[PDB]
Amino acid sequence: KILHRLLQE
Amino acid sequence: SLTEIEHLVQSVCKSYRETCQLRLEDLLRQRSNIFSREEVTGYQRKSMWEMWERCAHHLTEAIQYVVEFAKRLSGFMELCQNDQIVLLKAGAMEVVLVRMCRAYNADNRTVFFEGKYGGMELFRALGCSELISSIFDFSHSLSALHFSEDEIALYTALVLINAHRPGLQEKRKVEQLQYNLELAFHHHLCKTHRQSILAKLPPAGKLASLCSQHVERLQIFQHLHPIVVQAAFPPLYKELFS
Ligand SMILES: CC(=O)N1CCN(S(=O)(=O)C(C)C)C[C@@H]1C(=O)Nc1cc(-c2cnc(OC(C)C)c(C#N)c2)n(C(F)(F)F)n1
Repeated sequence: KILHRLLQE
Repeated sequence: SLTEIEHLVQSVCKSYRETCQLRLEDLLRQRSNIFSREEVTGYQRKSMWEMWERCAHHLTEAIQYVVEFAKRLSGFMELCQNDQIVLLKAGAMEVVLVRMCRAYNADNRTVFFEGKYGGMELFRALGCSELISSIFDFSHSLSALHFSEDEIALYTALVLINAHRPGLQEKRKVEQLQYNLELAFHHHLCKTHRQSILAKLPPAGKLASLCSQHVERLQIFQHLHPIVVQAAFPPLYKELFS
């Protein structure tokens, strides 16, 4: 979830 | 191509310098700033859950820089998102543990923590004596080798790009990336006359043992204080470890 968002930032 | 290998070395070292969280010079310049006995006692008197919360916070912020390090590795962003997550979940804490050797002073066996250097007795309230001592021992081994900034860059890239992680979909692709990073690391050691450290690096499974201990101790702490973890641990920390 958070890693998903961090990788897309 | 030797040129392609050396371009990878430069790229990895640059990616690490941009994401190293703390410049090495800032850590070295603070080495004489050491916690007093009263400050050490204050840390020891803190509750277990408050020391765990603060330490989990510091680990979470350090992990965030490791994620940015991964994002600046060109081969890493070529992997599918499943494999990106697998590598980060398995290797991010290992990278942090390697990075900790820069914050460790082998001359007096202290580590930089919350603005000053302190011995391992500073962390007694955690109830993680074995984990903390093993981290100190691990950091002391890398410090004794004078692990350079470029060596840490290339080594932590290899820690992350590990084709043996269970759950990888494009295993062959990670294998190729790992081999190129191994060539880059070993080429840099050869060019800098540092190949003698190969036999002196910590064995395989030592880093995994540290990460397993961290998860095991967290499992115990979460069993003891489930609401503390739910209410006060950082969400990224829980996503990674619990
Ligand atoms: C803000 C701050 O103080 N900083 C951030 C910059 N790093 S840093 O650049 O090193 C960066 C790469 C961290 C140094 C330092 C730090 O955080 N040091 C630190 C953290 C821990 C630690 C604490 N709690 C742990 O587990 C508990 C949750 C049970 C574990 C483990 N496992 C490890 N230790 C150790 F000496 F005690 F290990 N020292």
